[PDB]
Amino acid sequence: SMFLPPPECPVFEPSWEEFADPFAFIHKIRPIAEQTGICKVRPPPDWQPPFACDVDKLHFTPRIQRLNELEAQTRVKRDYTLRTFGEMADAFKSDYFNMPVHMVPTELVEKEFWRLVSTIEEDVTVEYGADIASKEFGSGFPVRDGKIKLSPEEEEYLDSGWNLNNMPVMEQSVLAHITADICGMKLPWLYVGMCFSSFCWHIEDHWSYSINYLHWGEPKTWYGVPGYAAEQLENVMKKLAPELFVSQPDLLHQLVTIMNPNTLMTHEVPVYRTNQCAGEFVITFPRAYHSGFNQGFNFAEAVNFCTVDWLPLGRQCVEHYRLLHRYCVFSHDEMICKMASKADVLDVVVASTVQKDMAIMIEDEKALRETVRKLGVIDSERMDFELLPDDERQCVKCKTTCFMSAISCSCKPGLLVCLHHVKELCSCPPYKYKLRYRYTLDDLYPMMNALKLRAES
Ligand SMILES: O=C(CSc1nc(-c2ccccc2)cc(=O)[nH]1)NO
Ligand SMILES: O=C(CSc1nc(-c2ccccc2)cc(=O)[nH]1)NO
Ligand SMILES: [Cl-]
Ligand SMILES: [Mn+2]
Ligand SMILES: [Zn+2]
Ligand SMILES: [Zn+2]
Repeated sequence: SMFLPPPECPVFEPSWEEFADPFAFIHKIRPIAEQTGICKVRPPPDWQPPFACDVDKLHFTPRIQRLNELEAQTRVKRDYTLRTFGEMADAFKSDYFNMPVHMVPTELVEKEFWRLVSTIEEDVTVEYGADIASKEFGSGFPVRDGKIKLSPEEEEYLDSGWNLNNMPVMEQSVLAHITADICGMKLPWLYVGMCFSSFCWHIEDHWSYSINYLHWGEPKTWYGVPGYAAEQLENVMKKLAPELFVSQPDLLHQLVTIMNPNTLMTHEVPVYRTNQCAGEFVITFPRAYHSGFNQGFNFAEAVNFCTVDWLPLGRQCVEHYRLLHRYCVFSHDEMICKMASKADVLDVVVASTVQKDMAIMIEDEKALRETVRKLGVIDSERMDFELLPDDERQCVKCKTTCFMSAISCSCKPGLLVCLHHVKELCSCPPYKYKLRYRYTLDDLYPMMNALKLRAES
């Protein structure tokens, strides 16, 4: 009546045989999980990564959070040790409820969360940790490094397919051979939670998957929306919180918010829930919106994840970013061309899928180049876009990261537009412009052919 819990998302309990290969497993469950946006995976009783840390030596700078529904927040930004954070967090929860922390029912914390965020009178603030691994606070999974002898148990999980440090560099990940600067998306993030600390509604950068593991502690409660309903959710957000939709200055500056899932469900957005317990994975699918909050003191690790299934969606995402004038994290076309340049060592299923995306890329590029030639741009020169800092190769109009080609004018030194925005660079006549291109079409067809040969093996 006050809060009606969404239906439970799918929960999978794979055998060791089914579990061992994450890419195969996710591909298998996709017909089901893509309809719910999120799903939970319980590893075989077998699989038990060791979790060891000195809570007095781990330390981090906490972020602070007000809990008001529809209030604007941002995803990116005092010091706690893991022990002193834990002490603060446990005391907060047990004081809030006047109960021992584990005797508080998960259903109650959930009901209470949605009450407190909806109430103007309440001004509850909480703290949390969120960062990539560092020397001050490393991964929860085993990683290789000298000077430290690992135990046989730790050694066992160094090369696990579900060790999140590994997933982005495995052979069926399309980011594996990517050498570009995208620290954000190949490195796991670490999240230290406390009761009610919350992650607002969002999808992943470039519509990637995310894989999320709860190492230890009280559960993390999730809400998820399938990819096919992303635009309906956004329309609801626009109607109820239009303040979130003003133009952001940077990539690091887009706005997100807390919103009751019942509100979404009332507006015909399908929503699913789950409580993720210690030792369980949650997987979010491409363009699947999700949000949630922590039941209490806990420690989670998450990583973006890009598969062959994701490739066409990645291209659509960048297109969508362009229409919104939103910054990219990386160049999709650069990733594709990098993989083509390494066709001889690519996984063959990867090669096959990349070949298909590349064919779409080349036909789109060919049409765009014909169009800008008809606008009177005649001069051209090869340009190694990958050498430019990312903030030095965005289209001045739509902020897309250029790689295949761009237009420049010596009138505006250093400025670029993508080929969709030739008319947005300056007032000079087009014959003063140069087409800057990474590859000729003659360079591109043999690259695509290499992929095709590799895929035929
Ligand atoms: O949680 C599960 C996983 S297998 C499975 N789940 C579902 C499902 C579970 C929750 C929400 C929607 C679908 C549909 C189906 O055909 N199969 N079953 O109870
Ligand atoms: O969305 C996720 C991470 S869940 C999570 N995220 C956060 C978080 C993420 C970004 C910025 C701040 C917090 C905190 C937390 O306790 N949990 N994976 O797809
Ligand atoms: Cl509040
Ligand atoms: Mn996420
Ligand atoms: Zn543009
Ligand atoms: Zn000019």
